[PDB]
Amino acid sequence: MDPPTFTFNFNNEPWVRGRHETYLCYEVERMHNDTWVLLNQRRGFLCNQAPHKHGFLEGRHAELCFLDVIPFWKLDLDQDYRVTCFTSWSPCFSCAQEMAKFISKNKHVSLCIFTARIYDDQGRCQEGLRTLAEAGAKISIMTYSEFKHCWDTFVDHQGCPFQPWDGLDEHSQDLSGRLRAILQ
Ligand SMILES: [Zn+2]
Repeated sequence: MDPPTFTFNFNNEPWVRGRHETYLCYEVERMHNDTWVLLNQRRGFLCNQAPHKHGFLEGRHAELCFLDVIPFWKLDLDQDYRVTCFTSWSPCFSCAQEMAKFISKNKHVSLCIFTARIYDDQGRCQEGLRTLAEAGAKISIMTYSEFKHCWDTFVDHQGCPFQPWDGLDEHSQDLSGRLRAILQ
């Protein structure tokens, strides 16, 4: 992922101004049946698929595209895995139920979703996040740590260390208060 795209998409300044896409970075770690440790399996990122006459007519949300690729990972079906997602926006109502379905029918997948801004359409989105948590997914807001991790792991930084934008911590704190209230 190029630096301008990351910084533009994962900036946590409340404004819904220009950010019409949803980027999603994921990491997969095998549980390990004996010890306490996790094993690196794979990683990657993706974004939504805008409506297109030569593709998904009704559009393809990043969350749906993410679930589309898991089959291609070919994880041993009788093993436990940790799946972590860093998303620029939180899932819509429809994608939340879809992810909640996945983790409910699998059991061998621990899903942790870290989001930069919360997409709350003020309607059913809040309910969707409660459904995902009910399903056992960890839903949390990205802080300095998650932003830096993604920068170091998923960005072509070309050696440049991560440089936090002003207010990152502030917006991160506020969003955390809103999410905690949404859930409970
Ligand atoms: Zn969606």
